[PDB]
Amino acid sequence: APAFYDLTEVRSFSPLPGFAMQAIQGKNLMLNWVRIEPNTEMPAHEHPHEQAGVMLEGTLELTIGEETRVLRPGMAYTIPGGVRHRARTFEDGCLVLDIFSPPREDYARMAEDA
Amino acid sequence: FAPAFYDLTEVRSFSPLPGFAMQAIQGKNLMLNWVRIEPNTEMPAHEHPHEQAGVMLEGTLELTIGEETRVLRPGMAYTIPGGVRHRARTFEDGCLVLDIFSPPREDYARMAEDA
Ligand code: NI
Repeated sequence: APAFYDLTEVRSFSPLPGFAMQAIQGKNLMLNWVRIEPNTEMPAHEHPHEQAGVMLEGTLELTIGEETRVLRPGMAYTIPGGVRHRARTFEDGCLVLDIFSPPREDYARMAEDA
Repeated sequence: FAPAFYDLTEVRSFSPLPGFAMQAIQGKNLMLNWVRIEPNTEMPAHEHPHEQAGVMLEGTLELTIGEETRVLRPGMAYTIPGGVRHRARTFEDGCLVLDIFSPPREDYARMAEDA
């Protein structure tokens, strides 16, 4: 079903303190607006889902595999399914758009219940 | 594929049609496409088997998906299932929209490679 979204009206959910997420999806795509509070860590994880990210606001230190990059608006990244990554913010926090294919089923349920 | 980081100032631009300037990157299943559209420009009606989503970054875009028409501005987003007909137009300000495809659009991938 084709759809239009206003993100000011998409309810947010928190999988972990310091994170607020607004997730929408089609069949094979999920878009997730992640607002991360200052000085907050996303613990290291992997998943079969391919992921991409687009910086919108603030600063994010991202580790994908062996690499550690500091990311700001104007930057984007791609992560193959199965590749380990973790992240952290500094003083300013960040807003990052995460993209998954296929959608993350756990976030889908949390978005439904938000 | 291999993990990759991109600086948009370094991603080369291509134009599939007058009034459109694009920068595309892709993983395997995902393509991200930054589309700058000139003022008062029409995107002719099309359908594609690829799934599409879009995120407004700057300006204004009137988008028609199947039966519904909406005017989109930053703060808004859209989803288009594979095969669903859509068209769009800009007004005086033009726009910047982030288009997302799964799987990647073959034509855009080739133009990005040649950019
Ligand atoms: Ni992840």
